Amino acid sequence: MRDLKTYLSVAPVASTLWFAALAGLLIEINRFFPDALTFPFF
Amino acid sequence: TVAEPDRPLWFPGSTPPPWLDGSLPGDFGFDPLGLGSDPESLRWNVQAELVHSRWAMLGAAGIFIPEFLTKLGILNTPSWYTAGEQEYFTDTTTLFIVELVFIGWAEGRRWADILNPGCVNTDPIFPNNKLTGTDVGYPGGLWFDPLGWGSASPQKLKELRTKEIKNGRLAMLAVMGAWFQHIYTGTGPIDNLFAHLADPGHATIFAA
Amino acid sequence: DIAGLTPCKDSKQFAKREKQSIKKLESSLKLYAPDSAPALAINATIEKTKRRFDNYGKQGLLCGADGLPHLIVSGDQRHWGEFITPGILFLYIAGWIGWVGRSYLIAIRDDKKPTQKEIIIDVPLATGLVFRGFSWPIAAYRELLNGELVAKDV
Amino acid sequence: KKGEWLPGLASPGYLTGSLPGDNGFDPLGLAEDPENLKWFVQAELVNGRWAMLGVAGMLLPEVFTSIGIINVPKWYDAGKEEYFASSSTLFVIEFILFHYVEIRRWQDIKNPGSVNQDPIFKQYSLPAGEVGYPGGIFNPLNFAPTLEAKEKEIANGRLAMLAFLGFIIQHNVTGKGPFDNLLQHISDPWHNTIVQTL
Ligand code: CLA
Ligand code: CLA
Ligand SMILES: CC(/C=C/C=C(C)/C=C/[C@@]12O[C@]1(C)C[C@@H](O)CC2(C)C)=C\C=C\C=C(C)\C=C\C=C(C)\C=C\[C@@]12O[C@]1(C)C[C@@H](O)CC2(C)C
Ligand SMILES: CC(/C=C/C=C(C)/C=C/[C@@]12O[C@]1(C)C[C@@H](O)CC2(C)C)=C\C=C\C=C(C)\C=C\C=C(C)\C=C\[C@@]12O[C@]1(C)C[C@@H](O)CC2(C)C
Ligand SMILES: CC1=C(/C=C/C(C)=C/C=C/C(C)=C\C=C\C=C(C)\C=C\C=C(C)\C=C\C2=C(C)CCCC2(C)C)C(C)(C)CCC1
Repeated sequence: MRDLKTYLSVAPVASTLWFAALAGLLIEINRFFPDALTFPFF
Repeated sequence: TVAEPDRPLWFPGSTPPPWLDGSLPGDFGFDPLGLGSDPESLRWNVQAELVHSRWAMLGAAGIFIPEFLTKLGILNTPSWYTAGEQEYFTDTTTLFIVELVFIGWAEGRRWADILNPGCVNTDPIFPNNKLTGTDVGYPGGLWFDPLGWGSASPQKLKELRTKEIKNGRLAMLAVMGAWFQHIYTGTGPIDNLFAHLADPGHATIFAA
Repeated sequence: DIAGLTPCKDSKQFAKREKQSIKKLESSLKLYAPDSAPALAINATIEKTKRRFDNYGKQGLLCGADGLPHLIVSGDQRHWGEFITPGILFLYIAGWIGWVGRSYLIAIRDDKKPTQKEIIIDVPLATGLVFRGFSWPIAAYRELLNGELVAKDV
Repeated sequence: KKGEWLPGLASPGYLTGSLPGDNGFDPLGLAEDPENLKWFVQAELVNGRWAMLGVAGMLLPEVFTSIGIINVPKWYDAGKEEYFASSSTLFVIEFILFHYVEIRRWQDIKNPGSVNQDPIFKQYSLPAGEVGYPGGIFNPLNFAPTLEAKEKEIANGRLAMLAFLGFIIQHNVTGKGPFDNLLQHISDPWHNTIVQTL
C-alpha cells in the first residue's frame, strides 16, 4: 500500500494525473467563458 | 492494547493479517486489500471510519424516524430526498455559508487534535474549562460527556466502543440503501418496506 | 482610426460575416425535425454565435476590410485588455511554476541519492512548496537583493 | 506562550517572540532571513499606520454627515469636488514633501541615529530610540512606548489594513458608502449579504 503510494508518484503517472486535472480545469473554464479574445473586466 | 488472538473472524478459517492484532475495538480482521497495513494509515483511517459512522447515524435517524412517522400521520416533513429544495426563511447558499463557517471551526479543532493530541484541550477565553477525555476521537469533557457515561476502565469502555462502531457500520449501509432505493425506484423507503413485506416472494428488486 | 481600423459595431463587413455564418447554420438546421436533438444542438450553436459576435462588439475591438477583429499591442491604453493585462497574468503564472520548480530542486539537492527524488516525486514536499509561488515576486526580489538568486562563482 | 495563530501548529524557528505582535504566523516562508524580517517589520508598521489614518478619515466623515452635522462627500467622490487649487498642484506639493520625509525615514532605517539632528539648527536633535519608533518631538505627550502599547499599535494597524481591503472591494462590487452597506445589512440581515450582492 505504501509501495503503491510510491509507484503512483513515479514520473509518468504523476505527469498523467497533473495534466488530466489541468485539462479538466481549462476545459471547464472555456465551457463557461467561451470565445475570449480580450480581458473584458478591468 | 489487549491483543485478543482468537477473536471472531469475518471469514472463518482465515488467518487474519499481521497488522490487525485484536487491540482496536470492533476488530474482526477484514482488510483483504491490505489498506491498513501501516500504523499511521491505520490510525488515520480509524478516525475516518469513526466520524463517518457518527455522521451516518445522525443521518439514518433523521431519515428513518421522520419517514416512519410521516407515513403514519404524525408529522408532515417532505421526502428526505426532495427536502433539499423546499425553501426556508432564506435561500440555501447563505444557509450553506453560515453552516460552513460554524462547522469548519469545529472540524479544524478536531484536525489539530488528530495531528497533535491534547494540544487544543482547554478554552483560550476561559482556560479553567478543560475537555476530560484522553484519547483521540473520544473527546469527553463536559460538552461531549457531561453524563460521565463514557470514561471508565477497559472491558467496559472497549465494549461500549465496539457497540458504537457496529451501530455506525449499519447506519452507513442504511443510508446507502435509502439512497439507492430511492434512485432505483421513485418511492419512499417505508413504502419499499411495506410493499416488500406485503409480497416478499415477489416485491423485490427483480420487479423491473 | 488607429492604423485605419474602424470599430466592429460600426463595421458593415463584421455584420455581414455574422449573418452569413448564422444563416449557413440555419440552412444546415432545417432537417431531422423541428425539435429533435440535432436541431437542439444546432440552435445552441446559433445562440453561441450571436453571443460571440455581440461580445466582440461590446469590447470595442478594431476591425479591418476583411471584417475580422485585429489586435493593437503598442501600449495604447484603450487596448490593454488585448495584450498587456493577459501578459501580466501570464508572466505571474509562469514565474509561479518556475519558482516552485527551482525551490523543489534546491530542497532536494542535498539528498544522498538526489536522482531518486527526480524520477520519483516527493509529493508531500511538493505540496508544501506549491503555494510559495503565490508570493514568488516578493521572494524573488528579496532574493535578488540578498545576492541569493545567482549562484556565485559560476 | 507567546500566542499561536493556530493552536495545533508549531512555531517557526526564526520567530522568537521578541518583536511585538509575534503570534508565530508566516506559512509562506517570507521572512526566514533576518534582513528580510528587519525590512518587513518596518513595512508592516508603516503600512498599518497609513491604513489607520485612511480608514478613520474614510468612515468617520460618513456617519458625521449621515446624522446631520456637516455635509461631506463620499471618499470615492471627494477627489472630484473642486478645491481652492488644482488637483495637479496638490499632487506636486505632496510629491515634494513626501520625497523629503520618505528619504529621511530611509536613511534612518539604513543607519539608525544618523538622520536625528536638525539640519538647519545645529541644536535640537532627537534622543536615541529605535527604528520604527521615533519618539522625542514626534512624541510630545511623552507616552510610555512600552511593550503593551506596541502590541496595541500593531493590532490596530492590522485591523485597519483589513478595513481598507473591505472598503475598496465593497465599493467596487456594491457601489455606495460603507455606512450605507453596514446599516442596510443591519436591519434586515438575513437577506443582506455578499451573496445577494452577487
Ligand atoms: C517597439 C517600440 C516601443 C516600445 C518599447 C514601447 C513601449 C511602451 N509604450 Mg509605445 N508606441 C510605439 C512603440 C513602442 N512603445 C509606437 C511605434 C507607437 C505609435 C503607435 C506607440 C504608442 C504608444 C501609446 C499611445 C502609448 C504607448 C505606451 C507605452 C508603454 C506601455 C507599457 C507600459 O505602460 O508599461 C507596463 C505596464 C505596467 C502596468 C507595468 C507592469 C509590468 C510588471 C512590473 C512586469 C512584470 C514582471 C513580473 C511579472 C514581476 C517582476 C518580478 C521581478 C521582481 C523579478 C511602454 C513603456 C503607453 C504609455 O504611455 O504608457 C503609460 C501609451 O499610452 N505607446
Ligand atoms: C468509509 C467507510 C469505511 C472505512 C474508512 C473503514 C475502515 C476500516 N475498516 Mg471497515 N467496513 C465498512 C466501512 C469502512 N471501513 C462497512 C460499511 C462495513 C460493513 C460491510 C465494514 C466492515 C469492516 C469489518 C468486518 C472490518 C473492518 C475493518 C476496518 C479497518 C481496517 C483497515 C482498512 O480497511 O483500511 C482502510 C479503509 C479504507 C481506505 C476505506 C475503503 C473505502 C473503499 C475505497 C470503498 C470502495 C467502494 C465500496 C467497496 C463500494 C461502495 C458501494 C456500496 C456501499 C454499495 C479500517 C479502519 C476491520 C477492523 O478490524 O476494524 C477495526 C474489520 O475486520 N470493516
Ligand atoms: C457505505 C459506506 C462505506 C462502505 C465502505 C466499504 C464497504 C469498504 C470496505 C473495504 O474497504 C474495507 C473497509 C477494507 C478493504 O480491504 C476491503 C473493502 C471491501 C474495500 C459509507 C457510508 C456513509 C454514509 C454516511 C456517512 C451518511 C450520512 C448521512 C447524512 C449525514 C444524512 C443527511 C441528510 O440531511 C440530508 C443531507 C438531507 C436531509 O433532509 C435528510 C438526511 C438524509 C438525514
Ligand atoms: C495602506 C492602506 C490604506 C491606506 C488608505 C488611505 C491612506 C486612504 C486615503 C483616503 O481616504 C482618504 C483619507 C480621503 C479620501 O477622500 C481619499 C482616500 C485616498 C481614499 C491599506 C493597506 C492594506 C494592506 C493589506 C490588506 C495587506 C494584506 C496582507 C496580507 C493579507 C498578508 C498575509 C500573509 O502575509 C502573512 C501575514 C504571512 C504569509 O506567510 C502568508 C500571507 C497570507 C501572505
Ligand atoms: C513594455 C512593452 C513592450 C516592450 C517590451 C520590452 C522591449 C522589454 C524588455 C525586456 C528586457 C530587456 C528584459 C530583460 C531581462 C534580462 C535579464 C538579465 C533576465 C532575467 C530573468 C531571470 C533572471 C529569471 C529568474 C527566475 C524567476 C524570477 C522566475 C522563476 C525562476 C527563474 C530563475 C527562471 C512591448 C512594446 C513589447 C509590448 C507593450 C509593452
